[PDB]
Amino acid sequence: GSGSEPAVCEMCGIVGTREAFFSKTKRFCSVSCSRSYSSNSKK
Ligand SMILES: [Zn+2]
Repeated sequence: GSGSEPAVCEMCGIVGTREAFFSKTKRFCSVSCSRSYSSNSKK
């Protein structure tokens, strides 16, 4: 977590830089992907 760590989306797969991905969790490119992976799946 310094320069621009990559955060891959478990839902869509899209990968980006922490400062570009959802700061909330960072695991998903969007909050929807969070409520979706949670309300539609489990890990
Ligand atoms: Zn996504």
